[PDB]
Amino acid sequence: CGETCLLGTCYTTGCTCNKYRVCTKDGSVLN
Repeated sequence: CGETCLLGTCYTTGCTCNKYRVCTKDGSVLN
């Protein structure tokens, strides 16, 4: 879930915003 929280937060479910302002589901960017 290598999406970015450009809007502020991930719109994808289960994806969290990591310090790099990037969504992480499990921890892998390739998700």
